[PDB]
Amino acid sequence: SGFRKMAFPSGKVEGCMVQVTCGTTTLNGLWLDDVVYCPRHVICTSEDMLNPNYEDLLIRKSNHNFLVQAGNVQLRVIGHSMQNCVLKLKVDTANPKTPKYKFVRIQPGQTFSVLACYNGSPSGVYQCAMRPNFTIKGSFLNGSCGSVGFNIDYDCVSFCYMHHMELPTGVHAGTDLEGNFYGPFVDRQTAQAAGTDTTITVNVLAWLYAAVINGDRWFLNRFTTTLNDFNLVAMKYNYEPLTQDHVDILGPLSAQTGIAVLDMCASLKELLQNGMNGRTILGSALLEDEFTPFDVVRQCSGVTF
Amino acid sequence: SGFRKMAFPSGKVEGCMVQVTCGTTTLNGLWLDDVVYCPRHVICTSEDMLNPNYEDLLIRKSNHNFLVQAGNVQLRVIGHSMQNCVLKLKVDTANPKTPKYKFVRIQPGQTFSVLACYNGSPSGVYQCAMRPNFTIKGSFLNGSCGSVGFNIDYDCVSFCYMHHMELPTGVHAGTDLEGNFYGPFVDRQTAQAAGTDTTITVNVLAWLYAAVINGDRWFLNRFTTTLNDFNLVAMKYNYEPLTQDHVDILGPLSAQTGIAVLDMCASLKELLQNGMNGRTILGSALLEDEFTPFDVVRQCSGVTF
Repeated sequence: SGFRKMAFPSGKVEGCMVQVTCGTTTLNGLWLDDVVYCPRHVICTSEDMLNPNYEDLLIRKSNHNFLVQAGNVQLRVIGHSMQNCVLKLKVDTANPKTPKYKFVRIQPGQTFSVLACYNGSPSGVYQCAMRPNFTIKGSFLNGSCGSVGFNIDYDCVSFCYMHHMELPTGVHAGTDLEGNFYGPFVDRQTAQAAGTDTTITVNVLAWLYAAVINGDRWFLNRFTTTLNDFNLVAMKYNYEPLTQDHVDILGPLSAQTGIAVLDMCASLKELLQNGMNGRTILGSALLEDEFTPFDVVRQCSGVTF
Repeated sequence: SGFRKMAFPSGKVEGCMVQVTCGTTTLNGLWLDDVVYCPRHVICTSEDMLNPNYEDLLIRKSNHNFLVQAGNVQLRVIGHSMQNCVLKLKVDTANPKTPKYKFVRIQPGQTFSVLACYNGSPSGVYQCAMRPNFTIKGSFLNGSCGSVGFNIDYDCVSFCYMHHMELPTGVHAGTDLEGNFYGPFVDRQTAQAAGTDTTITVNVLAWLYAAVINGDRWFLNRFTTTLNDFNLVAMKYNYEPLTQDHVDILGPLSAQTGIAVLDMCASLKELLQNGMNGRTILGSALLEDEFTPFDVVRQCSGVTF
């Protein structure tokens, strides 16, 4: 037993990370088949980033302006195109390590693993949630752009995030692998507002189930609540409202623990209104919202890949 | 920027994970060159675990009683031997994916990445610290034995941990790769006392440095204290004593932030005596002690592998 914030094994993605250099800018790209995906602002100088006209900038580049490095072998760029905010550099070698993969656009509250890379070599791996305001709270230094987030389903890598930028507030923003930003953000170095962030209620509930399964029961009360009363308390504390879809997602955990979803909700209501009063839950003194109901079941069932 | 509990990329270790079956027991093993390393209690039934005679149990086993599977490939066992609490299975083929590697015995307070595996297949990766009492707080379901812990230096994998058991308190215990347990534990299902756990003071200080680097500064006071005065308070709060060695290890963080170690100590003292008063540091309501100073420096410079 035990419950940890855990990332997917990163080996399948490690084999896809290359280094993409355009002029003075070097970041990471994702090499799948004969195409390398990277943030389009690799074509930008630091001055360009203040107000880039990407189409004008890209026209100034030819294929030989892109230095793509996989390990020590240089790949030969034979085509380049822009899809929303990602560049697609067609190369002449298909990545022999290309895993089975999908591009997916995830929802607020869903989680994924980030393989943080620098100069095309993997540096570390950690699990993130897409915040309800479509930022992520990651760890990204200069050169980390192009690092990807992903989930794994046995042997298929679902890529869902490519890192593009750090907002002036230090939170992180990026795109799906079709280059569409998550949230209202643009790849321009300008002040950008992330909306109010909220707590992912369904994730907190799943983690409370994770806690019960691992023996932390103190927060359990025999009270109950209606979905409506809970959401009225939830919204006072900047918790996302809980829906029936969310109740349905939590079904399996309710069934394993014998704790109806709305009973858990009453225990969460109490925690928000009365605080945790110095005790902890799964070693945390705050309510955790970075575990989806699927993550809890997976970790508590031992799913492998 | 940002600061995350970050694990090493696991790809190099993934290629070494195999499934070892003996009789009715299946766990994981580590395939390096032509040797598979696994917990010796692979030869035990559940009832053997209550009081195993490992020498007598192993005498009844032959090479063909050990089924070793690497993916879909069946390895032929051509020799078996027990070293402390690990079985070494000689196989007829060298693992072509063997990284450069070392076997290392880490110190209490050092961190490592765990690649949790089931049936020889990697499940997740997370960062752990060797507690001062030589337990780890992991996530290990039935079948995870033989999962390994490791650090990576560029291209060299330092294997430091192999998982063997969960103590009745829920914490986890294991061995180095020569089969020597960390701590006073044995591979038998009995009540086993772990020492009093304590907080890894040098790691707390490192994490405070990480917080200052990330702009979390509210906890800085302008006080200083002495090493003995700090250690007086540390002992009262079940913190490990701070040594000059630890002060030395914190030097580079002290130099980058302009905050003398004994000044950070005074801040920590005040956090201990006054609590956090419900405030947070780096998104945590507790003092985090699972980042070494090397972890902190590494994450704030972007070392790669």
